[PDB]
Amino acid sequence: SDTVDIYDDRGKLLESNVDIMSLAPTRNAAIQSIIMDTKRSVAVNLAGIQGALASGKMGGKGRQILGRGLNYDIVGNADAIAENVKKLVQVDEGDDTNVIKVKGGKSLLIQSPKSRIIAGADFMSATTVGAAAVTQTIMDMFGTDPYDAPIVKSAVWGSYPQTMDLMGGQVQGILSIPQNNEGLGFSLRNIMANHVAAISNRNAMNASALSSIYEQSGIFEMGGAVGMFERHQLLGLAYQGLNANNLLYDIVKENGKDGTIGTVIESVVRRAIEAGIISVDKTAPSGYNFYKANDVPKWNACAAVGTLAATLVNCGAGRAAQNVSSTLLYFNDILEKETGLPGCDYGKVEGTAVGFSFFSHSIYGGGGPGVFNGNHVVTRHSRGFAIPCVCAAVALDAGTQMFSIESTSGLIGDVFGAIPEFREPIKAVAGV
Amino acid sequence: NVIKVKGGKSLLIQSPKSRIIAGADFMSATTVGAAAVTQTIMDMFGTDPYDAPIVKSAVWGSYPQTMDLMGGQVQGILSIPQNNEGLGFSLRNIMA
Amino acid sequence: AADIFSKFKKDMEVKFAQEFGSNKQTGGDITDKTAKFLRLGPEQDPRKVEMIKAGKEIAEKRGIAFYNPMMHSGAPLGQRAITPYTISGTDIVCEPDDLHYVNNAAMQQMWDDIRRTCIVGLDMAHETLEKRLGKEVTPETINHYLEVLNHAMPGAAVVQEMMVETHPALVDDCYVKVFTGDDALADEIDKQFLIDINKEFSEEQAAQIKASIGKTSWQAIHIPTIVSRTTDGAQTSRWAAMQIGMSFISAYAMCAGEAAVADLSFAAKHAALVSMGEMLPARRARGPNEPGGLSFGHLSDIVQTSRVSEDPAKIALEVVGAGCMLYDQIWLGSYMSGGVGFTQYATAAYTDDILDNNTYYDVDYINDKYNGAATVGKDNKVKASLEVVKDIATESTLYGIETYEKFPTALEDHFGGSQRATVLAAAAGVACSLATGNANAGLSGWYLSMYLHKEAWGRLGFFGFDLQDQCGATNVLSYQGDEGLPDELRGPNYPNYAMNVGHQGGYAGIAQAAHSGRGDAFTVNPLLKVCFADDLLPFNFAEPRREFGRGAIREFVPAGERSLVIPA
Amino acid sequence: AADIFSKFKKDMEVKFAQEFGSNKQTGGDITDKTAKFLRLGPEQDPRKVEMIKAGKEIAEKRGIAFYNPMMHSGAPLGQRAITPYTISGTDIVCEPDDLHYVNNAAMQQMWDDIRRTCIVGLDMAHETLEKRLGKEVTPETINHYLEVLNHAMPGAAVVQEMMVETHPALVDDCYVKVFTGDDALADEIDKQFLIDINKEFSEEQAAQIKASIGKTSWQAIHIPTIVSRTTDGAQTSRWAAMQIGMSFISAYAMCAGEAAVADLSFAAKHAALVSMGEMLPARRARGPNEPGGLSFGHLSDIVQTSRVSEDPAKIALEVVGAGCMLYDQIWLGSYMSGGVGFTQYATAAYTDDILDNNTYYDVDYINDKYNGAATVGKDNKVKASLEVVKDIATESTLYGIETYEKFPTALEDHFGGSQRATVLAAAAGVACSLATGNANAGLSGWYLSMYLHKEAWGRLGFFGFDLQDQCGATNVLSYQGDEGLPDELRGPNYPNYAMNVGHQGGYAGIAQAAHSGRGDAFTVNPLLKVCFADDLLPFNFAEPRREFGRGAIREFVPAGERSLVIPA
Amino acid sequence: AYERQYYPGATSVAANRRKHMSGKLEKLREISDEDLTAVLGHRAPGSDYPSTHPPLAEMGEPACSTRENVAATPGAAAGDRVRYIQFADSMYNAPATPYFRSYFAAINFRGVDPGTLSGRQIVEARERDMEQCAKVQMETEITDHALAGVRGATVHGHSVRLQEDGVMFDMLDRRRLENGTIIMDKDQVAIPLDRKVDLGKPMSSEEAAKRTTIYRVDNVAFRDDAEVVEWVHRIFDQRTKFGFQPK
Ligand code: F43
Ligand SMILES: C[C@@H](OP(=O)(O)O)[C@H](NC(=O)CCCCCCS)C(=O)O
Ligand SMILES: O=S(=O)(O)CCS
Ligand SMILES: O=S(=O)(O)CCS
Repeated sequence: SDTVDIYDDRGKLLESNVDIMSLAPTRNAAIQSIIMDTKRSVAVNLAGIQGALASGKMGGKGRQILGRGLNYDIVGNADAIAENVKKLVQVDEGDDTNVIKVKGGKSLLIQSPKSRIIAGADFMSATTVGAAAVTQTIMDMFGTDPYDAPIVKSAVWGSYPQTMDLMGGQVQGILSIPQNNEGLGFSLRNIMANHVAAISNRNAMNASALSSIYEQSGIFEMGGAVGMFERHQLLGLAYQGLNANNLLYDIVKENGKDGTIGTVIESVVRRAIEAGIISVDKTAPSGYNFYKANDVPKWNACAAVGTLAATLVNCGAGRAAQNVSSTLLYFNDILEKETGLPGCDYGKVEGTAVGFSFFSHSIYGGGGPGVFNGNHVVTRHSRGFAIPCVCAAVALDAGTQMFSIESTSGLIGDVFGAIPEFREPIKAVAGV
Repeated sequence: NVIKVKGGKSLLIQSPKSRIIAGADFMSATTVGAAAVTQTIMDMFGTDPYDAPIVKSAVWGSYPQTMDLMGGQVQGILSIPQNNEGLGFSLRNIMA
Repeated sequence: AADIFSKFKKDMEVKFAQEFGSNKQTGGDITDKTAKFLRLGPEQDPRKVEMIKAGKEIAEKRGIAFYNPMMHSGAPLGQRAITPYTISGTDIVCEPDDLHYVNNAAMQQMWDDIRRTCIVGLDMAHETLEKRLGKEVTPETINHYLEVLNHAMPGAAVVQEMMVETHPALVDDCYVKVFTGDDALADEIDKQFLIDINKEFSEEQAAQIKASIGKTSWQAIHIPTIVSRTTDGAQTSRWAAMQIGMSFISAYAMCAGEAAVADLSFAAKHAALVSMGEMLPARRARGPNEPGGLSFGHLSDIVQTSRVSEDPAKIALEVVGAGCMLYDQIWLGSYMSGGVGFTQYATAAYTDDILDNNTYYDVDYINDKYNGAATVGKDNKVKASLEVVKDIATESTLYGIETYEKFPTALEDHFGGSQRATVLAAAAGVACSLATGNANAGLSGWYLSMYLHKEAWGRLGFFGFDLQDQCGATNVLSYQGDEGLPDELRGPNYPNYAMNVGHQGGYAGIAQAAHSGRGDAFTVNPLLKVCFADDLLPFNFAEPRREFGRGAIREFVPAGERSLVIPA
Repeated sequence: AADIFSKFKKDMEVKFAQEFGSNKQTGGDITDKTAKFLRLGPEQDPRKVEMIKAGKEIAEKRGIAFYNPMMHSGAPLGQRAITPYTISGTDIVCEPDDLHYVNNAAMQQMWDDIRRTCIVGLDMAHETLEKRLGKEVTPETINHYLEVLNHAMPGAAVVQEMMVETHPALVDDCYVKVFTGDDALADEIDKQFLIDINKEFSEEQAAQIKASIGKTSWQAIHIPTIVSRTTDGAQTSRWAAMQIGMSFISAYAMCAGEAAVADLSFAAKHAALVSMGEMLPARRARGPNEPGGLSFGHLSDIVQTSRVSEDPAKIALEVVGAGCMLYDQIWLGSYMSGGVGFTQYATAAYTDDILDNNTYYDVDYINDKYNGAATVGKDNKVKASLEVVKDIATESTLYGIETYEKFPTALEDHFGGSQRATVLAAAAGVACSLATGNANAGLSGWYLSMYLHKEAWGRLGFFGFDLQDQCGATNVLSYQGDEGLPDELRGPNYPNYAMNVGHQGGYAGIAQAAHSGRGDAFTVNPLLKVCFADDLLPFNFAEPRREFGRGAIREFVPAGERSLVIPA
Repeated sequence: AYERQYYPGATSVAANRRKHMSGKLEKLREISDEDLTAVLGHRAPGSDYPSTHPPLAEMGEPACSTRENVAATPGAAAGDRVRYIQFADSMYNAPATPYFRSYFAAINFRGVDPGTLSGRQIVEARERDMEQCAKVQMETEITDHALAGVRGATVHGHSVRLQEDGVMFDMLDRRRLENGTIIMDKDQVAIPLDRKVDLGKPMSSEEAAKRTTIYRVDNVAFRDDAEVVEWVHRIFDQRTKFGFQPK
């Protein structure tokens, strides 16, 4: 019996006395709905297909097949295409298939019925059936000669199956392909930070909330929340992810005007002492107080909140995404030096942040904060407590990045940002 | 559903449907199953923390150095998702 | 066509009717159905004698058994005649063993030249400097950057104190050039760094290339062969990115390690990278820039014959030769298997002018029946149909089969059914591609050839030769997810094609043929076409077949040797 | 220990207090905190002068810019003194540049010898012959099989007519030997094929190996270096399997291609195959037998020092040296990045006897405080605990830090914090492993060293050095799925370890140390330990550090060169 | 109300570390705004700050609680480029050590992106914000300009033996001792300045030893600060235990 009150992104009470166990991906209907919708949905770029058909530019960077041009008005027929795609994507008449025209006909949202996910081993049916539906629809609508069928197919599918993905195709989802998983249970962790920030409409706390839902759904699928580790991860999800007891919001607010990474540490330690979560274990000759954690999972959750609060404060002040890597490192490093207690994830947020800083400031790989995700070799290491900060940091950026949200995730934000549970995940999990 | 089979030489571990519903694929059956067995052995036999790696790898094998539980003691009917040649191929990776 | 038929017959004379080494094949009519088999063993061949002696001495020296032809079951090699191969289109007569990739530096270098190469855009990197640092990028700063880059790329330092570096004498094949669809910028690039699109290509082809890529600028990077050989293909894009990053840091006076540098990294490694090929699935796990990921269009564009010839058949045939070598000898014959391997599965397509004969017969047939459809042009082509494919592929295959039957020497040459199948189907497929300008019409012709072949002789290829060929006709125009694909985008990882010899080089030629018949500048990627339009590379990609011959006669100098640091 | 301390000081004298080339470092006290910096540039170093000359001439010859030290920002390399490195445990004084893997044939050959090697069981194959064909397998048929195999494996024919083959002179490093835990069979094997476990190992170590593997028989296959270089690691098991299959077909008069052959294939490629390392995930996609898949236990077993030395510290230190070279210079420094790379990140752990000094000090400390726990033995070890780790690791790190502080030459030597971190943590980790016989107690000591280091100097390593080190202590005894693992089974793909220099070689030494302290025959795999117990391999795996020195002085002869087919 | 304690230890080194972390640093010298801009090398002295995007007030922002509750810095508000100041600090008792410069920045300045390495420490921030932080680092005891150097590239020196005049080696010779005072006549990437910058007289080795945040066996040994060694031991123990089981 650990309960929290859930507050939204604006610090308003949503629901009181929520058992944290009810927030588990394995029990929570809203979280499972977000997961199902993420699994069953893809975006199709109709304008991209039309351009690819006309130019022969399909199948990857630099690719062009000369002399095979097809001039089909895909976008001008977007409504008829959406209708026929739904007929092909749906399994039964009147089921939960949803095909929606987006951006004046430039793209489609194709949501497979949940039956395709229920009957599938993973989530790729959304992509394959979505792509097949579009391919068949174009073939029929524009009366493609059989010897031109390969051109229509690859306008949609790109270089698949020569490539393992639809490289240079026109179908995208929030997830990747299963073969890109580093580990077992990592599919829901392979979600680009820019995607989450795009979907959140650049709302920092809703971005970290949605990211937390994905990350912890991953940790649960990884078998990293079994036994005592379930309470451990759920306290983190509740407090860091879902603004439990308004702790996240309040710490950010009281540090918002003049605060730093350093002042957030004062807020975190003061509140942890007030709550009785930590107390002085021993005082050294210098007067330095070594603390002890009376509830270790709860202390971890305090540190998780502080890590995100420091991100919102430090990235917020700079309106700069890049500050997140140092924030995660130094909030936890300085917290340990302030208290004698381990930082969030017992070093693993700090550790993740060390490599994350390096790989967002060096020649060797990585990139800006937005390219990272829970399946990324650089940022996988912490158990869900780092990437939510990265998503919030990206949401707060005012325009310093080359690989911005629009650059990498324009289609995703436009196609998926209108889904209520996705844009307002705290409210969704709370039950409004 | 967890059933003892072969006079205790092996177990069937069936995760609740909720783990599959809340998951992107099917590996939660393996990871949760292995985690449950690992935790159970750690507790039942009072393993010292400095011997925990040995108990863990008795179950998980070379994971996560290897992508699979190579030399572990957990198997299912399916493989791991990364062994898929194509998209939608997971249920096709079942040896005859 | 007459001239190629004469080359074919000449090759049969050289191979079978005048003795090679001491094989005592001193006469005979190349149309004779009978022969005498002298049971001379491997000693009839001077290369085999050299190998026997080497194996004997090395076994004695190292103290464990080694090469010994008497370990062959029943009898040693060469109980019939061991006879040479002439590289098609040339007078280079080769020792058969000299065409094994292990024994041929030209073949190994061709792969190394592809493996160690990647293409990285400049525009995004320049946009990064502009936006984040407020830098002004000019031809002057670019030329300075390029000189810094050509110091750094081989493995040398530009920022830190107390660095060790690669020895220049070991990495002299490493360099970076640039090309750009921006003519105004091209005019300002120091010519030592420039691949000049307007100079290297005809005006029509240069126009197609520049129209395709727009006003964008690209780096053609070739990392050291010695590094490529020590490591793998997935090394290449990483190596390129590291030294691109260092050179931007140095040339533009950035902080040596700031946030903006990470954007350059992502650009170089991912967002502006064009690899030769992509990664492969778990059962044949490999990273980028390995032969399995190399699409048929990409190989067609690496091969430079399209740029220097106006003969659409010649252009397709060189791509077939390069492809059969790479895909069958090195890729399927080593990477995916190994041992003795698949030398002659491949040589069947690029030696003794047999494939060339069938192909040029087809060109004349097409031109005479379809108003010159096999001559270069975009508007003189026949509409792709089952009708046209059936006509061309049937005529092609019947002629090729009858040629094997009228010349018993040709049949004994291509002694394996797989070899004959590759030749007949490559000719029929290239022919259908040339006539239609549709690469998948070419694929249809390939598969129909196989079906006719099978019923003609009551045999086809080896045990599993026609897995893809029986799946073939039906998957040509399928639009199902893992079935449909234009041939230009197909490659060794296209599911049906993933295993078997005698095909992949043919499909590459079929892809090229659809575009060479039209006079197209490229088959699928202009960036690769321009990248390899560069004579500084040790392998001459304009004439791959002749290069294999240069290798066979030990006149090819490879890169990456370690002589400098080895004792004498 | 006193002898090693004297060696360390001699190294500092050679490096800093007597001239190297023309660096004019003609005198000095190695404890002096100050120095004069002469701003001589690269010309002070004779190897650098050689490189400059080559760079200039090659640039002139090839017509595009090349190596040019003046392209370095601000000033050319060597504004302070360029000074040599002495290979630890030896008197081999090296040019710094000669320790870059590109310039060092010994380093390249060590990787090739690992990459081109796999182990394949014989028992399954023999059971297949017995069950499916009713064949009787005897010592006679096995010895005949092995002679056939050693003809076939380098790339030569045993069944078909008209085969081309690899030239024996190009593939002389290729061979197959066998070993077996069945003493009765070992007595019957032709000694030219045998790796004798009873001969090569001490009686205790041989007993451990034979008890581990039982009465099973294995093939140690080493495919041609020239093939490994042309292709990749994933080539190796395929190459071995092809020629094993051919040799079984020939030696046992099977049908050359029947259903039973397919069982031999699956046995050789999968069921009875032991690879050096397994495949890697998509972002760093590579097949088997690449450095990233090579577990720390497997490297510890490839290195042969455990077999020939009774000094547990020496055994661990040789593994550290081999690992730092392979994992940092070739793997992380090339495969995973490239360019100038990470030579000195690695050399810090195998030159100038600084790591050795810290380690041997620890051994004396442990023996003194813990009743000789660091001496070889299974029952004299201290129970692994936080208390013992804190004691040994803190003492180790404090001594190492004080040595860097008392000898400013040592600090300037290991000028990068990462280098010092690798040395201090390796010593502390190796010490904890030696004392406890628990490799993960060794890991705990490694991470505690890093933590003490950081607070001592207000700095640690490079920007992202301690990603794994801050995740470190907490993941040592974690049993969470992607966190828990004995160090013996950890490797470069263990998630925390997947990126960064300065660690992987240390972890290999820590794995080895836990078992060398016990006198164990192997660290994790007896099959690899026996496989590399073979002096025929070009690289001496018993003395890896010294081998790097032999490479530096250009006295190492590698395999795989192509001079035979290269023109004059 | 919680009073921060910052860092354990009871030596001069620990006391100096708390001074750096808390930002309680003695001002020792002056640098003009234009000279600071000159040594940083991102724009001409006295010129307007370049921008990477329009001012926040011009383009507007998403309305969420964080942007409303967290005040943008002057540099963020202006849309400044993110630029930097980077230091190398000698291990021979330079007042500063890399991690403690980073703690200084993280604790005392808003909207900063500090990075710690062995041979270089960097603060990235919106240019005008960065200059505020830079000024304090240049003027106060956290920097001795003989034992440290502002270096945006080619940083080698922190671990190299000192020159006999007590100045840390610089490959690119950006700053040196001239007439008993430290002169910097190139910017931090070694481009020559129009006007040399007087960075004041260096600390004596004695004063540096008193002001330093680094431990050394021949000044204040790390081994002798029992509280800090115990702190490490407690962090190590707890991290190890909780990784096994967080209880
Ligand atoms: C440009 C970067 C940013 C980045 O992502 N990587 C660099 C540079 C890169 C380049 C430098 C080559 C060149 O000069 O052109 C290479 C060789 C990687 C490559 N591309 O081949 C490298 N680092 Ni670095 N790099 C190294 C080091 C270091 C140490 C050097 C500290 C000192 O006081 O000298 C510092 C990090 C730290 O402070 O801990 C460092 C930083 C940096 N490292 C800073 C430049 C710092 C500067 O301006 O001088 N390296 C080392 O500490 C030792 C190993 C050494 C590597 C070469 C080798 O192993 O032989 C090299 C490894
Ligand atoms: C992070 C990742 O890079 P990307 O972000 O995917 O571009 C990875 N690089 C590395 O980990 C390089 C490590 C070796 C060079 C740095 C050593 S400290 C790789 O290329 O797969
Ligand atoms: O005989 S098989 O068809 O199995 C192999 C052909 S090389
Ligand atoms: O300076 S960085 O730590 O990013 C690279 C060290 S080689």
